[PDB]
Amino acid sequence: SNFGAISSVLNDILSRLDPPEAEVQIDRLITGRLQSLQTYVTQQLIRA
Amino acid sequence: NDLCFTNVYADSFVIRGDEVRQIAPGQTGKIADYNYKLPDDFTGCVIA
Repeated sequence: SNFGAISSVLNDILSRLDPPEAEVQIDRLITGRLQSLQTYVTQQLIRA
Repeated sequence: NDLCFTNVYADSFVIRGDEVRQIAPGQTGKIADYNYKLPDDFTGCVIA
């Protein structure tokens, strides 16, 4: 999933926006993936 | 006027007007490649 970024592939971010600005896209993707993992773990805790 | 710092390091030089706006960390791309690069975590002031 994209999570509102120029791409969903990690390496593409590292070769299309340069370090000064690609950090923002990386951060957005990081927050999205971390939130998804949070939801998965919480669902697992309730089911357990 | 009301903050304290361990040390203040002053760097001085001369460039043309077209490059004055390029000292910004994102805009450093052209200047930084060969001449002068400012860190992404820069903390200070630029005066020209």
